[PDB]
Amino acid sequence: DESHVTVPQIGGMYEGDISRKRNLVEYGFRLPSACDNRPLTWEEFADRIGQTVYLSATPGPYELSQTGGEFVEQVIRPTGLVDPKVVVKPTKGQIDDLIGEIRTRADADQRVLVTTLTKKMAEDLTDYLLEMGIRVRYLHSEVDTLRRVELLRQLRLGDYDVLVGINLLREGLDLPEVSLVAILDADKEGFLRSSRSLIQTIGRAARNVSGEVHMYADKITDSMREAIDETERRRAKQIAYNEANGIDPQPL
DNA sequence: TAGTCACATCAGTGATCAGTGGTAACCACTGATCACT
Repeated sequence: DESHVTVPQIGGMYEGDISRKRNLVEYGFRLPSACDNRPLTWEEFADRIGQTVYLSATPGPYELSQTGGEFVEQVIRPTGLVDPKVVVKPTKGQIDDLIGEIRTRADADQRVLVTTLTKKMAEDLTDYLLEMGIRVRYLHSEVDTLRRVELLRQLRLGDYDVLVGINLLREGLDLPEVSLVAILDADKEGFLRSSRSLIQTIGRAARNVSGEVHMYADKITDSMREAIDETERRRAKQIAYNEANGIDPQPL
């Protein structure tokens, strides 16, 4: 499940653990048996697995290469969930528009998630945007469990309206009342900011009854536009399916 | 540098009971002085 971030997680975790295991065994901390005591490498994983089934919100490049591109699509939600609308704007000239949109939308008392690249201008935005009169919360690189479980509690208590985070946002931060999400200058190359994070934020906005993404780029890359195109076509398919399945949801 | 990434094991740390450390008659005596005839 969530293979798009599970298989890359397996690879990266194996790489990091084998690096630290070399740093241990070579520098006298553990035996090479501890190096053998490791998460499964992908070669031996393939050598050991049988009928392998993958499942994720997005088609992983490794899975697509392994399967040749032929997959099965079931991302359509009979429950009535659609992908978010997309607005693309330049990086500059956006703060006034954001303030106007949050003033117009705050009557619903929802939450808006924003992202940046590194810490300095991110925190500059945070203290400025708490200065001009909006309650804001931020995420850092060393977020512990309590400091955002309390964030979840106080957002279900409706104590603020906006969250900002760079990397501490893809792990279990589900919220039933997040409508608009802003992506700021993520077009630049990064080992931790390629297309999967943008599609993950798109899906996070999608899980709402009415999502929205505001995407700011100095330059346009093929990955983001292909992701937007596939998201839009999937949303069109979901809307077409839901137009026939007009029955209201009946949870059971 | 990303959320977890395997696996218990030492240190001297309060409060308090628990269970090692600290516990005048009798009138029996005999003598002195003495009340008595």
